[PDB]
Amino acid sequence: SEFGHRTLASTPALWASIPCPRSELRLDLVLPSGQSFRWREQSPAHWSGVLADQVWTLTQTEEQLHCTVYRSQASRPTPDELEAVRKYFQLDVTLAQLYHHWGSVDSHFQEVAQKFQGVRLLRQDPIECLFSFICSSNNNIARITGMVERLCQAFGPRLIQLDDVTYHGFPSLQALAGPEVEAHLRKLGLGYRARYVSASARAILEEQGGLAWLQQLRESSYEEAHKALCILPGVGTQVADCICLMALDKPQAVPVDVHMWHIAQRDYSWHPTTSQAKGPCPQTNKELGNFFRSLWGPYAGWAQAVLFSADLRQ
DNA sequence: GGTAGACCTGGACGC
DNA sequence: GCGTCCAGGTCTACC
Ligand SMILES: [Ca+2]
Ligand SMILES: [Ca+2]
Repeated sequence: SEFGHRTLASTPALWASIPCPRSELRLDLVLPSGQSFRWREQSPAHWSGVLADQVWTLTQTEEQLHCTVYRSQASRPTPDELEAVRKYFQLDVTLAQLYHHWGSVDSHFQEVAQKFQGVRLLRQDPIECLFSFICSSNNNIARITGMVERLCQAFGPRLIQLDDVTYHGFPSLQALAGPEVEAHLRKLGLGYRARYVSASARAILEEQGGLAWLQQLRESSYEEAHKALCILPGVGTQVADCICLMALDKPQAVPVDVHMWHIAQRDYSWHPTTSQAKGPCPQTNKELGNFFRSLWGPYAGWAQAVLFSADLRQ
């Protein structure tokens, strides 16, 4: 059937593969784990979302990542298009190599890694990432996903409709900086997060020099970027870290939330040295991050992603 | 320079 | 049925 969301079984001719063993990627451990909030499993084992300003559905077999795009006559994805997918999942970095290293220097990680393979990091767009995580604070993944959806529906470009689901592209700075955006987001249920989105959009545009400012941060240092991001309304060290790690190519940035905070205590018997605070404080959180960085190396952020993901289930 | 509440929302959760 | 607790925290007003 030419309608609704596709499935590998339903329309074989429209799918193309990317060699990728499950040990290098587990869609179900990555897509709904709080990295990106734009993917839904519309059909069992099939994930649909907007990627590179187009709609896709992904599914995998033992050794293959099957992809299908919705753009003209319906046809399988092209090599170039497939490359978009590869870049998005940063498939050039070998998860096996990282897992080996982390596992060799951390027994606990080895134990977790034995049951949660294929958890890698997505390379996300700076804008989409920055605003998605501004919506993530003092909130749960289920709700956050809804908020980002209505945000895109209300201020993003309409892409294509599958069944009764209409996909939108992520809003632009100009749209987010638009008049009365906050009031609207409020009526959309983003709570006090509403003002953050408007204020941060207006600030990057009317004070930091626009989109270029954000993108330039990808070349800047982690210390650099993190400091820069913390300027924006609604962006603290934790949100700043999420953005550095997932969108600004800072693989050593380690987001420290409640999850990573309980993980450090329960799994590593970790306690603040540079402080005596009772809960995650700006100083203790800073210290935990260094701890993890010192324990896992240059890709500590990625190691964190595996544990955060695993903790969402366990 | 460490440190207590105050938020929007809405699934649990225990009562 | 229903107040509490809490989730990928940030912001800010006393110490
Ligand atoms: Ca909390
Ligand atoms: Ca800030």
